[PDB]
Amino acid sequence: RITLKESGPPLVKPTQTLTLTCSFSGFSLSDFGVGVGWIRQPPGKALEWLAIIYSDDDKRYSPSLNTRLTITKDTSKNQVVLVMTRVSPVDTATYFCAHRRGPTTLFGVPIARGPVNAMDVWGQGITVTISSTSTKGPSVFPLAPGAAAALGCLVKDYFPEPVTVSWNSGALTSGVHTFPAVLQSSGLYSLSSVVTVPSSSLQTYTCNVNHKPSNTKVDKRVEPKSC
Amino acid sequence: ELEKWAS
Amino acid sequence: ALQLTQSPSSLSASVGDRITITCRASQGVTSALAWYRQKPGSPPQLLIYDASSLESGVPSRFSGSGSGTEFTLTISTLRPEDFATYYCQQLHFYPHTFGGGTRVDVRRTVAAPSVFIFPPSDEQLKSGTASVVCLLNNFYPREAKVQWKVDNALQSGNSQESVTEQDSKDSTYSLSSTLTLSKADYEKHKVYECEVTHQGLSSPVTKSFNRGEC
Repeated sequence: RITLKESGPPLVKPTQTLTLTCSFSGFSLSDFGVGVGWIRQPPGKALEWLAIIYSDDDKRYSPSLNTRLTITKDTSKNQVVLVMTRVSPVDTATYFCAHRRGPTTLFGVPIARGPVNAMDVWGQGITVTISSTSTKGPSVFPLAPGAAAALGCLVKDYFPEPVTVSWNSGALTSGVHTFPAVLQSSGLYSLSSVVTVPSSSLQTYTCNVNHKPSNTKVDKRVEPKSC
Repeated sequence: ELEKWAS
Repeated sequence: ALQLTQSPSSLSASVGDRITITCRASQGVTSALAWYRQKPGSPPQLLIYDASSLESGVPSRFSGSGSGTEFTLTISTLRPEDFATYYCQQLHFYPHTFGGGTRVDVRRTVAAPSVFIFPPSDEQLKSGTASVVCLLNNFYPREAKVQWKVDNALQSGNSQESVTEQDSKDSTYSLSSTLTLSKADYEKHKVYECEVTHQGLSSPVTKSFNRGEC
């Protein structure tokens, strides 16, 4: 059984250097033709290939990132390290390392190369966020209005993830939509949480927001304005 | 360029 | 470099259907192509290697064929765990490219979004910033287009949006879009509009308000 696992800092600041380690078990980077590669996935985006290293020590890099990447192996520790320099916000992504089989051998003679055509086992992935922001609590603002009515709370400018939002201390669940946060160009996150109700219920509505990282709890009652 | 185990 | 284009980018289906996803390469990659299935929150999982070989432990409903520039993955009888995003990967040329992915989600009746526009709170305005949010609630299919207009000027580069994951009961999606402006710019205009295009809407719907109107 082959397993891989990524480790490194979850948070990194722009211009800094990011070092990611892939520790694995079940194979050796001294086994014939084996490879270990790195692939990343920005939130909501496609997979992007970064680099790979083989047991005979040949190395290859994405041409778009070549100047900022270094991949190396430590055979005796069963680890592969990928160093990315000068990171910027667009480098925020989940980073995965993965195993690549070498050709099948028969009495130590390569006879099948078809198994090298895939990365067959992957690590769970490690989430890395690139932002210069310091820990900071959100500002919470009201969002106020088939014949459904909508209202919500805009949880703005906080760092880092995550934040939790519930409605009426947990009693309001139907019609609730809490959207995934977006990382603003400022380096702070922002999210909305809304709830749809029969245009008659306008019943009281309060969003309970909690950002553990900054010890910031806020309850904000939201109503249909006009005094 | 062509992959390592190239065709 | 080498381009790998997946089709379709998104696909709706129901348990029991037969689906086929295709991947085309800009130059021939021989048989060096792999297919993966990735479920939300998890790493991609290898299904098919070397264009058509079934990876060990992978269920037989998955099948891959093709070589050169055109490949296909077909799942013969879709199971609930197959609602996910699929990717193809080429390993003939460096860099070892991935396709853009194809999202497979639960099919249901087209449903237009209920649209709502929210002006910025007076509380936010006092801090000097103005957020205008637009909500597209419970729609299907997933593709929707939001266009912000301020006093009829088309907005660009000053909004961000996020979409919820498919609802497990509804099978619909919801989308939130935030237009952000300084309090000053905000004050220099009156009509804030959120224009929405979607398959379930005969023509675009616009929700708006005039700033300061009391």
